[PDB]
Amino acid sequence: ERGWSGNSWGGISLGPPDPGPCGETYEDFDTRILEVRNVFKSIRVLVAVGNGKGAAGFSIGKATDRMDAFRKAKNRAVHHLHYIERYEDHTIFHDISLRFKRTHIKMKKQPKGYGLRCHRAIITICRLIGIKDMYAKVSGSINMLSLTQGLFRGLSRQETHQQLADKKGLHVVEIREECGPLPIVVASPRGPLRKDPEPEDEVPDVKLDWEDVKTAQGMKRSVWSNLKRAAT
Amino acid sequence: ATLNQMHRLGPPKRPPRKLGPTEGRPQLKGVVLCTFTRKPKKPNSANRKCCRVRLSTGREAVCFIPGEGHTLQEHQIVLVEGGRTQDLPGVKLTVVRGKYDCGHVQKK
Amino acid sequence: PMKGRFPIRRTLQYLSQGNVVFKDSVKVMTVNYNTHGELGEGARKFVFFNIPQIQYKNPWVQIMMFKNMTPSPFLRFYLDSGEQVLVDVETKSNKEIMEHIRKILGKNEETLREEEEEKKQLSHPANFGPRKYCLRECICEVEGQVPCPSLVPLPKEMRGKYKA
Amino acid sequence: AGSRLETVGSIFSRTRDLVRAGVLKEKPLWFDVYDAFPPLREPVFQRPRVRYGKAKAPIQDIWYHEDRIRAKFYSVYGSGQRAFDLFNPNFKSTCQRFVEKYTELQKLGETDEEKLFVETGKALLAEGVILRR
RNA sequence: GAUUAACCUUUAGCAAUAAACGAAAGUUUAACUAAGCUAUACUAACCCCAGGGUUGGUCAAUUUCGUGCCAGCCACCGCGGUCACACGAUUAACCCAAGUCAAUAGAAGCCGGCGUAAAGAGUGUUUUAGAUCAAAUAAAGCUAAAAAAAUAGACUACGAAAGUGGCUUUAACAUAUCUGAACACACAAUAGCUAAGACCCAAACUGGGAUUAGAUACCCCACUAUGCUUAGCAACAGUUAAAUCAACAAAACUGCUCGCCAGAACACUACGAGCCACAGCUUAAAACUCAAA
Ligand code: FES
Ligand SMILES: [K+]
Ligand SMILES: [Mg+2]
Ligand SMILES: [Mg+2]
Ligand SMILES: [Mg+2]
Ligand SMILES: [Mg+2]
Ligand SMILES: [Mg+2]
Ligand SMILES: [Mg+2]
Ligand SMILES: [Mg+2]
Ligand SMILES: [Mg+2]
Ligand SMILES: [Mg+2]
Ligand SMILES: [Mg+2]
Ligand SMILES: [Mg+2]
Repeated sequence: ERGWSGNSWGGISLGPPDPGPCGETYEDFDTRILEVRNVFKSIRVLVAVGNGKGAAGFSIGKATDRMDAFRKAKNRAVHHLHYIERYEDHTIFHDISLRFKRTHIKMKKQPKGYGLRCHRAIITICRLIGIKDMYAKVSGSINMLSLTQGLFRGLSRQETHQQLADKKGLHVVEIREECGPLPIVVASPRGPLRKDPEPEDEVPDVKLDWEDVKTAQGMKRSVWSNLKRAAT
Repeated sequence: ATLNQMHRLGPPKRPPRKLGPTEGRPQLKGVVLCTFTRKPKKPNSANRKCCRVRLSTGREAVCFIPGEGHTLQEHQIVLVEGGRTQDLPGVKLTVVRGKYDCGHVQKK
Repeated sequence: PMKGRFPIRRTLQYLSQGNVVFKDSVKVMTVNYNTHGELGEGARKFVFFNIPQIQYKNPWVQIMMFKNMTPSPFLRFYLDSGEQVLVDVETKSNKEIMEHIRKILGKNEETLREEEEEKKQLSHPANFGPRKYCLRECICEVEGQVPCPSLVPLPKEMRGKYKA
Repeated sequence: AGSRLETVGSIFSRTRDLVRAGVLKEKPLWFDVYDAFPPLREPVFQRPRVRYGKAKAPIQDIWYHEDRIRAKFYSVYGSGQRAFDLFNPNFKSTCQRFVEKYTELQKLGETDEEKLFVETGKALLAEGVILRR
């Protein structure tokens, strides 16, 4: 099977990580190549690993031979694993806007069946993590290492519903249009519950993105948005 | 810029697109005035077959003749399309093979 | 991001959240308010948040604002008859001011629903025409009727080429 | 083995996450002890910042009322010729005797600082304490 | 017919609908209706019947020969000098398919920035409006060491900036919010001209003296213009809370306003306009060219 292109290393699987000197096996982990570069000769490889159940990581490996670089990167990646929280084990808990160096990433939580409409590297990393429904937009410099670092950083700093309930001492109630006006309580505080309601902010002072508002108002006209694509 | 500045300046005004050697037309008819060869710019070496043609618009222009072997002579009628010849600076018109006097490339 | 504080004010959805539709009598609304003083705070918010919505829902009403011309904020409405309505707005929040003006000079929900029902009659579902105005272009789109010859050829007996 | 990202979360959160994720087959020996008796603060890495502008540290200065008296004493009679013995938990310096006597006068009479000072000095000389100005 | 890259039959009928007229039966109509031609498009087929482009990377997919920086090829990067998956032929494969896809033209463009990449360094006042942040200087005198002012001054004050450091005296140092002039008014520094005047000394230029073997450009002498004196021509207001943060600079950011910037070069340019006027200054393009800068 080919990667992102016929002649591209990116997206290619390297197989499970080798059994570690600690004695752990990683047969449930898959490895993917994100970047291969000639260092002036040696090779620097950026790879990502993940078990598809929230545990995922990435690493750089430098070696004169490509296979040695792959092995080094994979083995070092398995020992630097992030755990990524997933809402209902298919998507993220909330929208995440981040900037790592000069790379900006906007991530949007999506319902089931939406799929991965993301940068191809983000699609690979999401498949490794176990995220199945998400939207992502990458802006600024498209630098692969910065993209990976920013993605992992933002995904590792997402607040779960239980965390929000404990912080605010209130019920987190979900409203679904497909479920009508039925209130679904997704999280309740473990401790006592505050009896005073949250201030009913008549107009919140949030920082909006012109991109989202322009799309919502129908003034987006891009011929490249919402194109039909293969299942991801 | 501030919102007041954006309001005063208004929407961006994209400059009009520049018309090319064909003047925004798919093809152009032309009369061959003379045939000659030109040398590429130098990472490359060759003798590119070119012809000067008076177009239907009245302008005289240099065009490249693609393929191996041509039988174009003076006073012959050709059809020229767009497309730059990357090796030849200033040559932005290409003769269409198999139209009017310019015949298709002979096999082998 | 969108420039300025409270960029949500510059979204059509917020602008359409407005619930004050003035009766046809109202021609001009002047808003006299003060830039400093706690007792005028709500009035300041009324200028910041609700005047855009009121103007959006009432495009033909002339809204004008005045600053630090009187010790107290107030609203004045000029009616077509020549009457003037004064609304004092000290100690009142912006929401309270909106409710007050809605009550005294705003069309009620019954009148608005009547207007929408009148608008509905203009687009008769039985008419056939372009998509911009009608649900269907032609009767052939109705099942049981003869469909387009473009999609289903007619039998030779119904074509003039075979009748002439 | 666990995650070596010491700047992401804490050892507890990383261990717990990797255990639930199935990466770690068994919990480490300390995990149950930490769970039963956690520390007051979760040990998460934080980069120390510098305070700029009008940001001042919230640490106060430890002052007492008697400090004023002490200052006056150390300015008038100077540091006592007898030495301080800080090893003795109940050491009583000359200035401390002056402070206590002054406080007794204040609670048993009026509040005039100069009068309290002079009367305290008189009473200390009466008790037999040498005090050179 | 001509012209353009651009190219429908010198058919039939008023049977339907519409129009005109008539009281009406009706009459007329190159509107229209029904046909003719055309891969321009859509729909459905097909009994046998498939072509076009592409195959170095972007980007799906090459075998064997020929040629040898030639012939040729490319949208961009690039290929071709005797083993060319990049040219020609041939084989095979890939994409679409009664089409394919070469050219042309549209569809999709600034809520981003301004120390170092394009873009914020003379100063102050007013300004329609917008915002919420309501040891100065001038003029008089006088002066000690030897016209400009040792110590004080290890002081850091005054002024919008430029600048201001001897002493005395007289005047005297705008404004109870902020932002906001090329075009208004004041200053500022910058050297050069126009009238006069003085001329100890110095000295661009101009002459003369001495010197190698194109002398010393360089040393010496003399004397001009001139040096002199009058009279003139990013701002403001908050925060240190966050993950500090491309890099280097100068720790980061917020709010609000004004000015400016959208690849390089053409171009501190041409033309126009304004101001002046020996030299000019401000504003400031286009064509051609490139894949970078
Ligand atoms: S649109 Fe009605 S027959 Fe075609
Ligand atoms: K008829
Ligand atoms: Mg390929
Ligand atoms: Mg045509
Ligand atoms: Mg026709
Ligand atoms: Mg006829
Ligand atoms: Mg027809
Ligand atoms: Mg070939
Ligand atoms: Mg610059
Ligand atoms: Mg101002
Ligand atoms: Mg300014
Ligand atoms: Mg000029
Ligand atoms: Mg001009």
